[PDB]
Amino acid sequence: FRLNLSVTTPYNADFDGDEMNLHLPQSLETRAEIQELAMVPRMIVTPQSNRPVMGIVQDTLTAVRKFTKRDVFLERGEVMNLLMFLSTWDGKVPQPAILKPRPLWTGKQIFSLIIPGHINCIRTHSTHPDDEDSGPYKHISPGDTKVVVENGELIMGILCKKSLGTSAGSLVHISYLEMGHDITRLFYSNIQTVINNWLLIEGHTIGIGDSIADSKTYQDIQNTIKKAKQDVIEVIEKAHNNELEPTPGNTLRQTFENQVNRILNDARDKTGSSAQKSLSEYNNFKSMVVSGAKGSKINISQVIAVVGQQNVEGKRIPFGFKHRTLPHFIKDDYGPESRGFVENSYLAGLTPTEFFFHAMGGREGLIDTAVKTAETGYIQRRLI
Amino acid sequence: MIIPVRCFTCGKIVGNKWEAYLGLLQAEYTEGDALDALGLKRYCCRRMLLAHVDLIEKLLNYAP
Amino acid sequence: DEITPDLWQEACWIVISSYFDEKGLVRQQLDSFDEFIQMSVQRIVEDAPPIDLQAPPRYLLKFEQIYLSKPTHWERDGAPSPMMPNEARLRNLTYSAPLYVDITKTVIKEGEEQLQTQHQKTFIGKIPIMLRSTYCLLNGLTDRDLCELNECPLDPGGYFIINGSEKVLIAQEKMATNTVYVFAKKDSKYAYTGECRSCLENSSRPTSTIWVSMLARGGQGAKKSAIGQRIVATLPYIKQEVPIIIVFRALGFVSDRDILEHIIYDFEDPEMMEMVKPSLDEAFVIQEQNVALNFIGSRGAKPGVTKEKRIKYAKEVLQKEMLPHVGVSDFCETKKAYFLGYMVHRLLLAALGRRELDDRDHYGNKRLDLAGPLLAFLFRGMFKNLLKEVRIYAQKFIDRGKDFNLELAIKTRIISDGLKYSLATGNWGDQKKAHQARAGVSQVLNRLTFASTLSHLRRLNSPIGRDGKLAKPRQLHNTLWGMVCPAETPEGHAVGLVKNLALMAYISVGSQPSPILEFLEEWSMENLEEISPAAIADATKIFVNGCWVGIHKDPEQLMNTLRKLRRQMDIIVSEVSMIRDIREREIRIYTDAGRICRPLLIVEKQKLLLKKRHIDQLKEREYNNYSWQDLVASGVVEYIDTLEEETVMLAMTPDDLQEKEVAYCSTYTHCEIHPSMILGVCASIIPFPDHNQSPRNTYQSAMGKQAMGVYITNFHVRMDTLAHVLYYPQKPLVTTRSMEYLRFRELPAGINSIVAIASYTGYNQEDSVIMNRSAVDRGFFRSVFYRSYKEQESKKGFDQEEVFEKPTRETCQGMRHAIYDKLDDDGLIAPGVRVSGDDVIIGKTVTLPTKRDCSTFLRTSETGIVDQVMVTLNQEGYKFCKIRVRSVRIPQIGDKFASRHGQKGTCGIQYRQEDMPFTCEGITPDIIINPHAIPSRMTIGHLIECLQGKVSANKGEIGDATPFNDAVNVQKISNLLSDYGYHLRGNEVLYNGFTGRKITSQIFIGPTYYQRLKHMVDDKIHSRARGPIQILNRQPMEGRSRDGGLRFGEMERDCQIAHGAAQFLRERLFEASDPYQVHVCNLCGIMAIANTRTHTYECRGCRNKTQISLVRMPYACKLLFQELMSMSIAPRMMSV
Amino acid sequence: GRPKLGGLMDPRQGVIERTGRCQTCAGNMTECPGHFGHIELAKPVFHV
Amino acid sequence: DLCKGKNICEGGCGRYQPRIRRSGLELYAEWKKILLSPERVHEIFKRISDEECFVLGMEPRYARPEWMIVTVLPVPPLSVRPAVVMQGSARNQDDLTHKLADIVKINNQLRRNEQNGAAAHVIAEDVKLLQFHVATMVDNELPGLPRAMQKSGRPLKSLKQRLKGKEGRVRGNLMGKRVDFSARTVITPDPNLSIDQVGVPRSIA
Amino acid sequence: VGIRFCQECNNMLYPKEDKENRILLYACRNCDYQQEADNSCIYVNKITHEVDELTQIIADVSQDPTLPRTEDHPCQKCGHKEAVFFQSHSARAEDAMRLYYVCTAPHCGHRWTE
Amino acid sequence: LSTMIGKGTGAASFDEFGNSKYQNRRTMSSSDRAMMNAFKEITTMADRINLPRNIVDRTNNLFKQVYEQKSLKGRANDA
Ligand SMILES: [Mg+2]
Ligand SMILES: [Zn+2]
Ligand SMILES: [Zn+2]
Ligand SMILES: [Zn+2]
Ligand SMILES: [Zn+2]
Ligand SMILES: [Zn+2]
Repeated sequence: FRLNLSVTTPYNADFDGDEMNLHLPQSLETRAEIQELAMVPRMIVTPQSNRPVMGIVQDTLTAVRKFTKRDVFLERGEVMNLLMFLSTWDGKVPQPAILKPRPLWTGKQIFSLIIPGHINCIRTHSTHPDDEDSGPYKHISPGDTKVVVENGELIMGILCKKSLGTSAGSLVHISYLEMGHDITRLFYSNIQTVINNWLLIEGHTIGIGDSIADSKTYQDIQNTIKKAKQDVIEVIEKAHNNELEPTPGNTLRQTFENQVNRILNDARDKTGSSAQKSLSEYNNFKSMVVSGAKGSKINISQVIAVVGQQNVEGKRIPFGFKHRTLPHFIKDDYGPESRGFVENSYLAGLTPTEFFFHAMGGREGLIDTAVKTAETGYIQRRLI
Repeated sequence: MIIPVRCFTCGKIVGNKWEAYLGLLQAEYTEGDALDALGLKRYCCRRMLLAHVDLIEKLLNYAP
Repeated sequence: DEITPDLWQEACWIVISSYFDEKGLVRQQLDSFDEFIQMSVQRIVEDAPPIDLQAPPRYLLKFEQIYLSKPTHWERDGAPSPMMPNEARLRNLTYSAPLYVDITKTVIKEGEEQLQTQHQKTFIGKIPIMLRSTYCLLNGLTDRDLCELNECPLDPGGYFIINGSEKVLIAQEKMATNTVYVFAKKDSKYAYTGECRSCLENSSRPTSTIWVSMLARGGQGAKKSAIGQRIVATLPYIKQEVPIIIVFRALGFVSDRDILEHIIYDFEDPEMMEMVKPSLDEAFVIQEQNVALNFIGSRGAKPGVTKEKRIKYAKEVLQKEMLPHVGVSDFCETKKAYFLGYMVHRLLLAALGRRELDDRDHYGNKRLDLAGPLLAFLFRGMFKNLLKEVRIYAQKFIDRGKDFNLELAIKTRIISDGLKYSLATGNWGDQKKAHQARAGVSQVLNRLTFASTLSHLRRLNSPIGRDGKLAKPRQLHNTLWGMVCPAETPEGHAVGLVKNLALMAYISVGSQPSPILEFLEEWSMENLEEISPAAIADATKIFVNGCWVGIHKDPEQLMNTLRKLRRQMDIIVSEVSMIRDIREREIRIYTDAGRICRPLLIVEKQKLLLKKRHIDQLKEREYNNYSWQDLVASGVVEYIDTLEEETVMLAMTPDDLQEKEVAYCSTYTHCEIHPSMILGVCASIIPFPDHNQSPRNTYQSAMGKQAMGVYITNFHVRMDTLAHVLYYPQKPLVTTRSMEYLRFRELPAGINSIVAIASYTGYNQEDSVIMNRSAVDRGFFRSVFYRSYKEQESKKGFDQEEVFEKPTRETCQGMRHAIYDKLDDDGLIAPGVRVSGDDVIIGKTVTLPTKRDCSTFLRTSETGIVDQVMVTLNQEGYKFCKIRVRSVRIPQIGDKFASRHGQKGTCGIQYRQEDMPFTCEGITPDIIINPHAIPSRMTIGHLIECLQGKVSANKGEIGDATPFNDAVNVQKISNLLSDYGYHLRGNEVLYNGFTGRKITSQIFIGPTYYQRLKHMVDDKIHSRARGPIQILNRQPMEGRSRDGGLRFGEMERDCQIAHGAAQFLRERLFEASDPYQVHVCNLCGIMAIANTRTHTYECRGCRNKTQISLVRMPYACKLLFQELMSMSIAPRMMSV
Repeated sequence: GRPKLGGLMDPRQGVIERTGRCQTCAGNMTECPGHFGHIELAKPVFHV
Repeated sequence: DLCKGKNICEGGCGRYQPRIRRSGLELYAEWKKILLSPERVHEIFKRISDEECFVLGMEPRYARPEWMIVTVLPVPPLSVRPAVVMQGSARNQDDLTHKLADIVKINNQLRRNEQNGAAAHVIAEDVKLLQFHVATMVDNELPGLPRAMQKSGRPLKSLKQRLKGKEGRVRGNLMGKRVDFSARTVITPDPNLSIDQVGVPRSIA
Repeated sequence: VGIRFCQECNNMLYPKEDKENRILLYACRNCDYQQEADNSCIYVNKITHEVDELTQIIADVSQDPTLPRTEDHPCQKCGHKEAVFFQSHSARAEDAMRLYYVCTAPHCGHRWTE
Repeated sequence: LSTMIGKGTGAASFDEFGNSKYQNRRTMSSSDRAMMNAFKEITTMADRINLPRNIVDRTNNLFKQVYEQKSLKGRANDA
């Protein structure tokens, strides 16, 4: 069974072996019911959260972000290829944004043809700075992070999950509220076909090069971790010397864990941000995160900076042995390494203790997934 | 099982190079040198012989 | 001299190589079975009481010695012959060895004359034999000899062949016996509960559990609150809890000082004394041993008619049913008082907070029941039955005054069928008592992959039921390090419950504690019966297998002596655990089976006892006789169980942790041989597994079990129900050190693929894959699907029989629209004949009481060629035919493919070579995966393997992806790649195949090992359009193989209600499933009798036939109303 | 070897065999809805 | 709730009302203590007036208290308990058919004992078995009672077991069921289809 | 606070007063034996129960290889530099992070808290 | 065809003094009971000399005919 990529989200479907069922209505009366009530275009906006249930995902979302960048220019031949994949195209080639020295169409120009009707939408790109709205360039965005669709044309802004995903106020949401299901149906198909074929030119990959960082970034990450180790050691000395005053409402043990977890959480955040800054505009990890197609800033930090603290039942790795987590540690070892803080990134690789503690943390997610499927299923049935 | 006739990637013939490859290794050649001696320059073809497992030799041990 | 860090990596893998050269990978299976045959079977026969007959002449029978011959098969003519395992598989025989016993028969005739006759080697049944065990025919056969027998030398054995089915006993995980465990139940009425599961030595009559519990303080009262919490004991065979002090009185300790001396070893401690005061007051009424015994007897299993019977019964329970492991004799009351006091003492420490509560998830507190202990448990029951019927048979003859024939008294079916049935079905115990029988112990061995086969032989089953849900048993406990793979575990209901042994983990087979006890007595250990209770406080208790043997005043010297003996293998065998709890002043020694242990390098004075001389001797492992066992004899490596690991200070590596550095630990006792040994068989094939997110490692361990390859070298001789063989398996370009011991090179399950991580045409999105059509045209991931059909013709009944023949449409009653032309005259299709769906491969006709058709129809989807047609006699002597159909599976759209990092995906499209993107060299990727699969999954090991694979292919060297290896870094791999004229990060400039234009972004491309998974779309595609219906519900059948319909369940129904599609909902649930019509009486809503032929409708009960209404309802609704009517309910359908 | 009246497979109750007919209603396996027999208990019993 | 407080009959025959106690399938009336036979309960219920039955929340025309006592046992049609053919022409009877054999045998044995005038204790033991077989014909999961096995250790599936649960008659065959004209196979991407299109194999079509 | 058993039948002795003498006495239930009471305190209940953990520590813990050893806390008795430190890890304390030191010198099981 | 009562679980299953009130009773016919015992004897003999199950099945059929024909009713079933 072959499916459009957009309907994968409403179905919660993937293509790693998922099987879907087909039911063929056997009469006109039931055939008309499905046609007039249950067709995918009529299902675009869900009443659960008064927003679209399917959007632009994976390649098209990652590519449309690249496509709508300010500096994307298309030659005459490239543009004519894309218009072949625009079913709603009127057949009129728009005047290029640049006429001399060479005729060049921008990506926004071609996307404007995809946008149906004359809808008007205002969105912000994921990387839109907060202080730009208060600055002197509110309506002329230096970063192209302000999305304005006016009269059905994308006049500025980079499109991403925020303006094309399954969120209220999305450009896809406006198309449904304004143009209806049939025109919105063509909107989704036209975005995919046009930008999928442009991605054949621009391309998109992910490799080792996107997991590396500058030696300066590695030193900053190493220094941040080294400082975090000393900070946890200092707190341990205070607790050992009875110099730690319990925070009101918490026991001494709870106070110590809060301080240690706060130190290591901040170190993970500081190392993560340090890794993110080092990433270039060409970085493919960042490309799929800014577009919202896949991954998050935490994934990037884990791959580059540090995996971080491994937790079991919301606590650091417990003393499964007698007062120690593993036979490789001394007893009463409350340092970050003993209790499951992974100071390495995935690229660097985990040490044997980190690998095992990381396996302990991963097992919790697997147990939850098995539990969540049945625990929530019973709730759904009883509610119905 | 047996040395594929062609390289899977480019279609170069590699099924006439397994015995020669084994002989070169018998002659103290390193695997990289033996592959170079056989003319397998693309790493797709080097993959074919460098990673081949000749199980047909084991199967010939069983009587028909 | 000493191993320098520059040579440690080679040195440590020489050690690991020698371990596997000796032990293999199914050693736990084979060693456990060998112990059961060599020792347990003989012990069970020796332990059996002599059979005494008296009804006058007196007959005695004693079973002296056990003999076992080679696995033998008897032809229908009665000629014995050795049974080869391959013959057992083909002819569906059970691989069993005849069992013989020497029986001595002495008769006393009251004439002062004794006649003694011995029946040497009396046949008493057949024992299934584990393959490649000491008693298997393949034992001691060279690899050349195995091939001559059509046996794969790489086949590890460790499984049984029952009715031709390869059966593997899964290690059953259970809480350790004879050990006192204190647990706290939040909800229960007891604040704390100290249990002990006591079992006899050699695992006699099953374990007897005793609970010592402290009542919770929840109860509010002036008397209850003032006294505190009282301790009660839950003895076996007693309905109600018995106060603890009463049990001590029944043992023979009346005075409070005497009882407290067994519970409290230091009266100077007042806190513990106050804890037992409420218990003393509870039993103040009982002040005599006989009164206490009567009190316990009053609650006995059966009511006591008189006091004398009650006292006798109570003494019986305490003597043997209570703490049997402590003692089962009449003089063991003092020993049981001390142990029972220790249980109370342990409970007090838990209540006082002085000792931490025991952890059920700790594997020190766990035992794994392997084939031996499993088989021994069955054999004890069967042998008792054998003697029970021997007594019953001999009683009848001796009663009549005639002597009895000993051979005719023995029923050989008892042991032969009892052993066979338990292994055949997996229901553990008795067929009659299947209600309490443990299920899933025996499983058909998985032959999907050689790795899957190895994994199934090292599987561990948790005691917790799969249906039950509880996170804690499913969690990855700290104590699984080095013992259980932290990654290999199934996904779903069995997460964390089914486990796999770590690579070097070993399960103790068990040994007698007699040599240890004798040495302890010789050493300065004071016996428990000779000391005064006051001396226990300062001394350390000595426990051997959970039995408190005595006390010692110099624990440090004793432990050093014990450790020295075990390292020298003088009196203590290697698998014996010696644990000293310094804080608790206890030394625990364990010798029983089921303890998980792993070999560790011994460290003395921050120095490995392993030196360069050991490595040099191992390097010449052959022609030198130096092996792994010499390392254990030399005392440089010793086995450590989970309990002993708590007391071990262990160094991950010698190169770093032993060396002088910032002072962290200057007292190291042991060292890992290599940290990569924490992984099991399936996780050991993951390259760079320490660069992946942990769930990805778990997913690959599952996927690797489903990867096609060559599951076994002799697959051609085998006729398995399903078998997948890859045309061109390759060994991975990027391998792990551990893979050398999994025989993965010899039986690979994948191909090295040029993989580009690119967004090409949108056909690889959402975990989908683009495959190169041209590469597939060249045999890339081509595989064979072998399916075997077995049919047996059996004659059973007065005139009913089944035969192989071509059923003529006129002669035979039953018939189908299939094709019967392919069948030969003998009713069997011939090899080399193309067969499609709805084709008959076996022509079977059963005589009608003319003859019905039971012919075997080829699977509808299947379209192959008959490969082999084997005909023989099965175990029952009936003519037996197996037909293998061969179908070649070319990778299609929808076939699953995975890397070794949890990145599975179906093929979304196949492009030809010209359509694929190419490098400047003309290289096109065999596979294109979406970049979006990497970021969220964080399978960085996939990217490193691709980079390392590129270097390996260019350099000509198989890359090393062993997890915790500082010698390999991404920067190092990148620098190597630069030397071959490639971008150091594995990117290449690719050209669009459709246009030839350079792609703006450079594509990460390189060799990656992928594996074709068993799941092929053509085996899953299923369509239903008015098929057959089932008899009970008259609804579409179930299953793809039965042309069943898809279920339109409650969730699908709830969904259509929200849609408001009432008519479509009616179609699915009424029109498309089971449309039915009934006639209902109008006066009463009951279904009326309708005769459409006569057009007469009557309602028997209303005496009316004019007003009957036709009602259209689902057949299942009719069945419901009729079923409700069977319960006297009257569902009356009213049309008004 | 044939169904007997008053037995457990009374032919008046159903046609569960494909090649059969119901005595009560002269219907086949599909046509016949099945018919209820009864057992007259010697002494009354409680309905659980 | 109101009648439980009362302990004397008031009406006529001012008498002490026993405290009814149930031990498994048997009712005991304690005042001393006697075994409350089903026929005794039948006689008591037969004499309850229709108006009194209405007060007890029982419509007399649709449910009389005495009908709750099993006097005549309904025998399900064959279609309710069909024999399944497997491994030759050897019918395997349904669990209900197997249970009906026990009921028919015990009541036949019970009838002969009454006609033969057997001892009262012999008949009482027979009545106990008849109560058990009848009870486990409807519900074989009786709490604290032995299960009815299938001569092989597998408990019989009674009528109650057939209707309850996810795989029961109601949820498994009425609220949801298997349907014709349905297809299942693996799903793969197709960016060249519309969001409202599905690519279908020719074999399914 | 102390516990006594009668010298006659070695059973638990419980407190009792005599009105004639108005002096605390310990009397055995099943024995009729009586004894003069010298403690005068029937029992003491320690809600805080700040029991000195040093008493609970065993000097043998210095032989544990898994306990950390520090040379910066010399033994106060013998002056040995090396000492082994650990936490109480005892329930009912409601708070425990302080270290308890034990001298590693053999025959000197000195224990202290910093 | 018949069903065997299982083992009691709760206190309601057991009589006033231990023994279970619901006990299995033998409804097996004398002819079937004797025939069942003969088949058990036939299998016991066959296992002694390792006869295949097909010969046992033929023997069981032979015994049923002889047992039903009743010409050997005077002879012992084992013979
Ligand atoms: Mg999926
Ligand atoms: Zn090539
Ligand atoms: Zn009616
Ligand atoms: Zn009918
Ligand atoms: Zn006394
Ligand atoms: Zn000191």
